[PDB]
Amino acid sequence: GSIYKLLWRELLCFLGLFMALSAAYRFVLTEEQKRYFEKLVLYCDRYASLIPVSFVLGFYVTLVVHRWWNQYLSMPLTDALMCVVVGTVHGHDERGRLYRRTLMRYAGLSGVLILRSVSTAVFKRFPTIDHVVEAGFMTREERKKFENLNSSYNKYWVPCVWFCNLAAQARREGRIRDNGAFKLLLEELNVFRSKCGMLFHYDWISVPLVYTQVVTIAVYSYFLACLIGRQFLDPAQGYKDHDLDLCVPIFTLLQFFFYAGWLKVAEQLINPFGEDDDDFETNFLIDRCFQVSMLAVDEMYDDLAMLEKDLYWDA
Amino acid sequence: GSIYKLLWRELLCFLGLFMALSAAYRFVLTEEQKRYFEKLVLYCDRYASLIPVSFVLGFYVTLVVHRWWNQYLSMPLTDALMCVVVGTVHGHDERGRLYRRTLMRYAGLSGVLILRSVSTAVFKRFPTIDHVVEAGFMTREERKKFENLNSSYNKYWVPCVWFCNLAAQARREGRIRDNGAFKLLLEELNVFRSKCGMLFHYDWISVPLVYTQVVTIAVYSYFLACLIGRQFLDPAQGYKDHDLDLCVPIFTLLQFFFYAGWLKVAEQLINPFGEDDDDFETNFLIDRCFQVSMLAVDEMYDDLAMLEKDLYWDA
Amino acid sequence: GSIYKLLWRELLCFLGLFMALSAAYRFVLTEEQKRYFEKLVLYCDRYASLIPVSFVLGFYVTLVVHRWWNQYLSMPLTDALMCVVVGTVHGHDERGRLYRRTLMRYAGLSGVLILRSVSTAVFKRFPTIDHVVEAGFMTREERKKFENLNSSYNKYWVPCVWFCNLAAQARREGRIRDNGAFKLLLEELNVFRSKCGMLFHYDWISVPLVYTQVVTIAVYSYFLACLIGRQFLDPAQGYKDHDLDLCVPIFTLLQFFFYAGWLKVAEQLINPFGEDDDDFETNFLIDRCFQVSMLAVDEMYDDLAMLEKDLYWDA
Amino acid sequence: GSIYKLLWRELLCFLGLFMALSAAYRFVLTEEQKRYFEKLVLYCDRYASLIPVSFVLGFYVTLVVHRWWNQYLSMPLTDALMCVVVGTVHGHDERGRLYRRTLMRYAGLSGVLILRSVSTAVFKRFPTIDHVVEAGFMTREERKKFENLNSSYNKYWVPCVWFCNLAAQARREGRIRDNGAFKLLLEELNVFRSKCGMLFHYDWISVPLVYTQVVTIAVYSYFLACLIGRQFLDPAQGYKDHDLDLCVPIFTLLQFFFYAGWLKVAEQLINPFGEDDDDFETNFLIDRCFQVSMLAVDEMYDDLAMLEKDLYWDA
Amino acid sequence: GSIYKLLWRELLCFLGLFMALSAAYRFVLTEEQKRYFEKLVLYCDRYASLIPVSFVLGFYVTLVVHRWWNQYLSMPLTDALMCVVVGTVHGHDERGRLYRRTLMRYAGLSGVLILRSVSTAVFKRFPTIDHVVEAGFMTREERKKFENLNSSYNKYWVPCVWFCNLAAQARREGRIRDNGAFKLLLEELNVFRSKCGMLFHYDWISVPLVYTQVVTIAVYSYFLACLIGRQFLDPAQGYKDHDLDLCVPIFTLLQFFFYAGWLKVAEQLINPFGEDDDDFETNFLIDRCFQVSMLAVDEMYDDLAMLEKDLYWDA
Ligand SMILES: [Cl-]
Repeated sequence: GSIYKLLWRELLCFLGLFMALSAAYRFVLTEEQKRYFEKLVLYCDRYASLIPVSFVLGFYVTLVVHRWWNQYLSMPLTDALMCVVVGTVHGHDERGRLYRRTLMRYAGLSGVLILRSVSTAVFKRFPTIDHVVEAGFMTREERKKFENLNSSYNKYWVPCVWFCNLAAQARREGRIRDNGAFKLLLEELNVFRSKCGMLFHYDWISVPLVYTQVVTIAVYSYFLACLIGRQFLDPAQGYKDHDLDLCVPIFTLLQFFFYAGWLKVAEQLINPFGEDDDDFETNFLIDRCFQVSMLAVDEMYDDLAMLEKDLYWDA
Repeated sequence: GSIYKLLWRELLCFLGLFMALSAAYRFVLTEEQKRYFEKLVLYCDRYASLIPVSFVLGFYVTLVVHRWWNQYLSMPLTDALMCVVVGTVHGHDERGRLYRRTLMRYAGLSGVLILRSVSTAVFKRFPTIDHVVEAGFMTREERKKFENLNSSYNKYWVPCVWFCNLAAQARREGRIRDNGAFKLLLEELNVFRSKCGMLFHYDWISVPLVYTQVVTIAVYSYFLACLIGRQFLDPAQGYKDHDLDLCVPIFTLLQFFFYAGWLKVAEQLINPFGEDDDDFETNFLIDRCFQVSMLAVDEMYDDLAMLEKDLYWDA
Repeated sequence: GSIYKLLWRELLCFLGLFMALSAAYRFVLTEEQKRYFEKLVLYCDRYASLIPVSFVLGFYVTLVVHRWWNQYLSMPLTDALMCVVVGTVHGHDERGRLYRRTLMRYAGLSGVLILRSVSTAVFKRFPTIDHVVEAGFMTREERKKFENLNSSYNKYWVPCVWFCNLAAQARREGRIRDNGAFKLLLEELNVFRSKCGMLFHYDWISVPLVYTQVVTIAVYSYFLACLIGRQFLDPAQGYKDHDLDLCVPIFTLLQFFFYAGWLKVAEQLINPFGEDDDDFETNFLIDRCFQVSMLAVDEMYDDLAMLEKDLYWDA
Repeated sequence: GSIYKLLWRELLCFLGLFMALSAAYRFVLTEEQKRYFEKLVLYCDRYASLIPVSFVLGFYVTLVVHRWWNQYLSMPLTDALMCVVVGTVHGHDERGRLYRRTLMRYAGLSGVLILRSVSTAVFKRFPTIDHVVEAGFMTREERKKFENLNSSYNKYWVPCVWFCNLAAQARREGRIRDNGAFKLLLEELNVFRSKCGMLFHYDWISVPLVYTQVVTIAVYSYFLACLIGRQFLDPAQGYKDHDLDLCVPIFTLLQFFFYAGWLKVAEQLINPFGEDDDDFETNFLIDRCFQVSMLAVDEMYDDLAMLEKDLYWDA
Repeated sequence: GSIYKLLWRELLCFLGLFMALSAAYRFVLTEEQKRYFEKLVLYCDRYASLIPVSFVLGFYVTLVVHRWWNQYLSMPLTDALMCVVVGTVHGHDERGRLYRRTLMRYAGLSGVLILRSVSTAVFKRFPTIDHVVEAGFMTREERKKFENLNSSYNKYWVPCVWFCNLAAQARREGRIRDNGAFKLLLEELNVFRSKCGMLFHYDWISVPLVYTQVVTIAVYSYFLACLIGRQFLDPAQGYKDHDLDLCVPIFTLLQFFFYAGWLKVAEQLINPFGEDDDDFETNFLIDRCFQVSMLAVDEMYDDLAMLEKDLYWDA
């Protein structure tokens, strides 16, 4: 996830363009056109203004990393919902634990149906709905009701409607004994369902393409002025601030490390759900929230220790 | 949606103003006034300070793109409301499903009445209330009660009041069986109704016109210093840092690409509801939220699969 | 609301100070003190650093426009409250509609009592409480209970207490039939009452006076260096980068347009409730929210169309 | 509260250090060490870079004024709680109004116990708990239960626990008739109690001391380069851009006005609860919220005018 | 916690690299390679641009200190939960106070299980679950149910599920007499449980490693240009702006104090839960919230003073 694995495709390209026009400057650039080349090394360095290109990167990247962080906070986690389903949806019997496992499956299913439409790392795991059936998130007969819906949009909201038709059926049977308990379930669904709704909206509406193009112009307009205006010309010709020939442009690479590396921060955070190294481990999070929910609402329902005293009960 | 479709109206204008004063400088600008012109190429370049004009664009555009993003988050979506109406408003009969379809129509109607007053792409689809009647959002007799209201303001809030008079009538008939269920409906209306209220307020109160005018001065004060202070004068006259004649101002266009392109980000995001390419697809969102609501509260009400076991029921 | 109506009081002042010390420089400034004046045109231009003065304006104005926008979002609007009073407070009779009109009057009254203490445009409309009685927001006998309160603070919170004593009286008589309905009323009052509380606090605590004074020093320290360090001296004396005499300082006015215009953004947004052109139209908003509330809770209570089918009922 | 009362302790110090090394430069600095002094006026001015010191102040002060504003928004105000206690806690009798006055005293007491631990202006008013007893916020026998708690931490949360033991006792006696009314009281306590909890946390965790020290280095590293690199040396020695002797460094004080004044914004906002002029008037707010609460829940409980018609009842 | 304890490891290193190449420049650098060294002191100072390195630090550190502050606000505090458990969970008997102490132990336990996985200062206090048993947060038999859960993830959420199975058992026995009281408990758990969930997510997702590497390049690319381009060469050779020899680079250390000290702000705030001096005192907060919760829900339950009159009861 470091800078050396992203920049080396552009680093060997920058050495391949710099020293090719520097070594051939000594021999292939003849004296009738070497004089034509000395007029540019004080020209391209004149308009090479490195404050506004460092300015436009600063306000663009902090727009991205604020948007990249807000994409992470709206990750669909069922952890705030598994504490309500184990609290409210009751019953030790076969039907009672079948409600709690199904209700958390619908929340786990509707986090898969949105993450397979925004993450390439999840879509390579669930390419079709047959792979969501065989994983265990959707049953065989819920795939018939899913695919017989006349809708040409994304159908990630469908299990969040099956949640409400199931939580209202548990209320009618008395497995949600209270009435604020039933309101608490639908309150904590719409917080979860809005978290799936934000990830659809950060994917639908991106950072604007022209503002991505303006910063990409400015960095790649700088590296054309830097490519020519910081060339090592002949020392014996007696120019202003030019009587040396390092024959290796050692410092200007450190301004390619830093300017293009600043832009490469914004490149891999413009769509952080991909197969990068600093991506959100979404396939880790799908297997996590599906495992710990079926642990919490099924094998931890009303399984408590004895109410025994504390160590500090009278100390 | 790229930068080449917005800037070319100003790009051919900038070549038409630069080289017209550069080609006629050699011939039409005679020697008695060529000497008058050489006094300006070191003068307009002296006060051409490109750090503060790049400064004022940075803080202005990030005000816009934060306001442009906050305009998008307050888009009226009925998705958080269709999970409550299918959960609470009950009844399989003719009257029961007529409540759920009407209640989501009033939310869909009151998202149209505000988006046709803030979006030009929606107002070209619904120019009059007769086009909202014929689309299906308002019935023929709800248009009589709409137009017989003595109000000279925007009447987008009217279906959100019809929502409350209908949801309180469903409660009195027992189709909202609970009491926290009825409170949950009016709670999730005022979240939706405030989302319509924000879009009226981002439209009513804009980015201030003087702050739009300050940045427009600074960019167009720079391109008058750049138009004269970066002219290619004669090489044989022996000036400071001027003994070349490219005859094509190749780099200064790359500072017109980037400065005016930075401002053009703020131009098309100052009113993102128009007919641009990176606009919010509001006509897509109106047809989406009206279709998937009448799917969710009518054809998906209490239509569940059998409660069948998971694949991981004992694994 | 443009920049030409705010800056012209300082624009004629800047021409009156620039060319007065430029035209009298040629004639009134004699040669024994013309030599004393040439020592300053390369001195005041030396310390004329235009990056930090453009820096301090950038972080100060974006503090203001974020505070100016947050002042607007806390505007007291009764629109979120008129949907609850028409939903919960019932009764078609004389007493029942007298509850709904009074309850929305108290919310409309307590938005006037705070906006007449923060807006000069409202205080010129309601100079005394007799003008709030004659407008119709406070009755004749509620002015006796208002003025017989031993309190030396602002009494904007008084109608929000009359709201709670009335909404608890409607609950005791059964005109609020439910119990979550009564909780929903007091929940949506404290959201409204905190909106009146924020406007009292943005008015009580301002942008700090020293931080307003630091930016006002820096702009007016720049325009003393610009007033002298950018003077047009004699061309025939042979100075560095000075052999011209435009006799009209055309570009330096474009740095007065932009620096002082940037500060004038922060001047008219430091108290946006005044009588400016880009002010919040508070007198428009007071007449709006008082009209559409008495329309919504009185003439639209339980006045619905027939529940008739949609156009898409089986399509 | 202006800049002239904070900077004059450093302004007379800056004149006392500048002209002491300028007047003694002409006479006490002899010619063998005057030549040693001319090597520094072009050296200290060389590294005197005023863009990064203006940079580090910009991002540091806007961290402070955002934290200073967030300290103000978490001020403990009982105004959102006095509308619930007058609404829910009932009874016209002696015991009924003794509940409402005590419940708002506990909220008023627990705003004093935290503000006397974060404000020096309140701690000079309440130095001991005996001064909180004699002011009237804590009774004589609640001081016995307060001081007999084995706790070595701050005990500001103690009246917020007495609030819950009293509001649950009013519910058991039927003076809170409803059940959502009792939930609304404890909901609006934890909003108030978190407001007292934030002020303890802005006081406990400050702006980091190293980041306060970095900006203090940079400003006071600038004023050592400015103290020497902008000295007025002899005009007759013929240096670069130095042939004048104003004998009064008039412009460099305007860069001490602005750089040190920018830092002095962050000095008096790093702890805004002190005895400054732009402090939050906390002793005004303690006497305000204690007076208007005992007015609202005691002398305004169920004291309404007659329900009389509006001026616009049929117009 | 100051800057002198962090920078001295790099401060003695910077003197050890500067004057080693300055003292040996006079003697060890012979005249055939002293001429080779004079070509670099005007070269490394040429590309030493200190505005963009001060730029990239500004936007990076304010990302950190906003993330460092948001890490602090999501600290798990049981103070908002101890007011609900003393209010709702009733009973003076042995079983009744055993519910309140256990319910606040589970909140105190689930703040330890997450802080021992994000703080090194807590993990050195609780290295194993046997040290959480012996401290008193987990009983001997709750450690059997904890370690017999088939889960390979972090099990910090386990006591928040034991909270819901206990709060639903107290409701079934009538120790939570109401129904909104039971909803208020699970509402204020999910606020607390999300606070533990954020600290797991600020630890799981950090500031991106490439953006940490870009700023570390730019500072350490500056201090190679500063190490050579600001060397004190011989005065008698007659170079541009170089005829002095301080023999102690006094000002350039003040740009190492400030640039590296700015980065050291971001170094110790990138993981503020460690054993630093400005860390969050988490071991103070664990002992605080465990002590004051067992004080508030056990020894302060229904222990009130007599309802006695105020000092201002008729004044
Ligand atoms: Cl509720």
